Amino acid sequence: TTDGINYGREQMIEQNEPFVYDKRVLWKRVGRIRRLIGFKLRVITKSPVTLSGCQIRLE
Amino acid sequence: MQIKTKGDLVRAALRKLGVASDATLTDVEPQSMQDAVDDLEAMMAEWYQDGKGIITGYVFSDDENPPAEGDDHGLRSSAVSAVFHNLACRIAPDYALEATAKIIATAKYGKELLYKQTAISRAKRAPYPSRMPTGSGNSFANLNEWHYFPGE
Amino acid sequence: MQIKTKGDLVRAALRKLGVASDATLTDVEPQSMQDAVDDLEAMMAEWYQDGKGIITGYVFSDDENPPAEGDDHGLRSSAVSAVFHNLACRIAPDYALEATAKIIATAKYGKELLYKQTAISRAKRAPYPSRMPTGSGNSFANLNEWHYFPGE
Amino acid sequence: MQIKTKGDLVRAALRKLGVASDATLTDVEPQSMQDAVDDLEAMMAEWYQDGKGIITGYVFSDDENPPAEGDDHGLRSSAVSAVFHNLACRIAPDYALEATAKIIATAKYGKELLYKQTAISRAKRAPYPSRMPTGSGNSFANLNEWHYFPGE
Amino acid sequence: MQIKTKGDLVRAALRKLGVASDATLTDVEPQSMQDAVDDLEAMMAEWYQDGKGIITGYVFSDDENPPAEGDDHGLRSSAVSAVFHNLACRIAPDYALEATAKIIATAKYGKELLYKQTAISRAKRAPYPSRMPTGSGNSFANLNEWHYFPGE
Amino acid sequence: QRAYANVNTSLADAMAVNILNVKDARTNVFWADDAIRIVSQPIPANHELFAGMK
Amino acid sequence: IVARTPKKKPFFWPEQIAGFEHMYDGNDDYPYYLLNRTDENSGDLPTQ
Repeated sequence: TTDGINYGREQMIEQNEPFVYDKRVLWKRVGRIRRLIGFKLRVITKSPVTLSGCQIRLE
Repeated sequence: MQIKTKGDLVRAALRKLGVASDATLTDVEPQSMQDAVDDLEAMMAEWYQDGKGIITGYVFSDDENPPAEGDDHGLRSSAVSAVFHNLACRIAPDYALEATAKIIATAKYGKELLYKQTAISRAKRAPYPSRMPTGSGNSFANLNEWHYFPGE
Repeated sequence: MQIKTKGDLVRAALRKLGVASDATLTDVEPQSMQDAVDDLEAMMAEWYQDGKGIITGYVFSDDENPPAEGDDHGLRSSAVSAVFHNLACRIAPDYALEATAKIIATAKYGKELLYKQTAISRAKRAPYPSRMPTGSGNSFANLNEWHYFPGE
Repeated sequence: MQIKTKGDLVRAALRKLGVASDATLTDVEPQSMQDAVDDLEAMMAEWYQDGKGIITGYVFSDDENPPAEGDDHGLRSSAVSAVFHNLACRIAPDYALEATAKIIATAKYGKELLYKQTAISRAKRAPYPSRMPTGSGNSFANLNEWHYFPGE
Repeated sequence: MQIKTKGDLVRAALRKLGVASDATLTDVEPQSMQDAVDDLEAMMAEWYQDGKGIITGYVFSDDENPPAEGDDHGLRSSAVSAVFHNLACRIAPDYALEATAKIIATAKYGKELLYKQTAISRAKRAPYPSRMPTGSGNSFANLNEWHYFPGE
Repeated sequence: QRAYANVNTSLADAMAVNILNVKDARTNVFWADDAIRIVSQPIPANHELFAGMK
Repeated sequence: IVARTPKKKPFFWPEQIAGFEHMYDGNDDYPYYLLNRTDENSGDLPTQ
């Protein structure tokens, strides 16, 4: 989102895999922040989701 | 070529700059994209100096056919890279940016390569002067002593 | 070209600087536009030194017309980029800003290109000195006793 | 030209410095404006070295006509940018400031461009020395009366 | 060679850059692959200036075929390294990266090796001028009246 | 320039243009002998045309 | 070689002599030649 209310385009990044214990969930290219930005990070599974250490590169 | 209109040239410039692409979760507004198209048109008009500059085949958009974006740029296959690298360099200051060293080098090299063939064609020798004879070796037979025919 | 008015040139200059446009949410302020139009008029009146300077086709505003903004600038297609890059450089100090190196380089290139054709046209050779014989090869001169070239 | 008075030049210089303009929420005292006008008058009188320096059409304000601001400066349309850029450079130290590199460069360019035409006009050649014969070619020009150049 | 396709070239370039490899657990993003292939096609068309540039045997994909990726590039076995090192250099700024000194050096070396054989082939000597005689030692020609070289 | 005048007035707005050949007629022709001239020259051979021709 | 070869003339940038172009055409109406010194972007013209 760029305004805190309205969210934009959604990209599907593969977040888990059966019996793969080393995955590196990552999205290479994100946009250019005009004034503001926030992220959504939505998940739909039947299995446990463990997420930590969200990091970005600003340059 | 996958790049075929001024819109695609602008999108490639933005992709190289890292501002926007088909992968980014955020994109630039259509007004910004239109301004970039205007920047490209101005740059190409400044280059092609009413016929006495760099000849590229660029086709200038008209005001009657409304969207300048979407018009085929008309460039050859070999000019696309140079044109959109130079466009990225030109429009980077709009986004408080600075086109990186590789982009600058590619733009310079591409502009050189664009003008190479035109420079080769424009390197021509003027005809002989007005007070130069054509010599006895030509002047015998047909008695021509001052013409220097421009046939070839 | 979509840039056809003094306000359009000012908008392009402000967008280059990073003061207006949609790459940032900032919008053009009327008090910051009138000042830039004043600066553009002064800059082009200085460049066009009463016709003895750079010729670009710019049309100078008259005191009768209320807004100088809104008029066509009258430039050709190949002058717009030079004019508004130099305008961005000129008006940068108002906002305590500083035109980026790319903008300065493009402004220099554009000004040189603007004067190139005028320089070619003004590169002219003087007539023969008044104290110079026409020679005996010039048959017509030997006929009507035009032994010496006029001069000046 | 929308800058028609000495106070208008002073206000343009202040806007270039960023101290005060039509858009700022704080302005400068009328005493400050009068001081800047006096500085402009001194700078113009120093330039125009009593007729042996830069000629710019400046009209000096007499004391009987009380306000100097409000008088038409008399500068041509092409001198305004140079004059107000140099004035900004001159009055920058009053506000514990220092004009930017762009302002200084435009000041230098404008001053040189101001003198250019006077330089061309004053690049004259001295007459022939009085110890020089006219030659026997100019016999029938002077009716064989004087054979030496006048001089002085 | 195990690098038979444009996608193989692109994957090698991304691995050189360290963006999507197996040494780092990253998969090639499908949005990155198309952008890199477009950059490869642009750079190849730029190099091969309609036959008057670097000849490499690369095959340009037409608009007819659906996948621009999957097609053999057609390079020789000794051009693969040069092509994909240059491609990594070109597409590094897409991700706000910078190819390291070894990659840049290998790109320079590879491009020079690409052009070496063509440079040798094009190092051709022009024939004798049309005004040069054959000499009387060329007995057959000077008997059959071929006293001068043709030229061109 | 007026010294070169050969007519009295000038063409003024709707001035009728009378045609003097109102029917077909073979033409007799008179002149001063110094009016028609024939300027002739042999074509310079050994050039684009007349190449190889002797 | 004598006929078709450019003669010995100076090399100028257009900005160097912009405004003084009639001084270099070949007349003798002047005592010296003038060059443009400053630039509005670089501040000063490069010396070569």
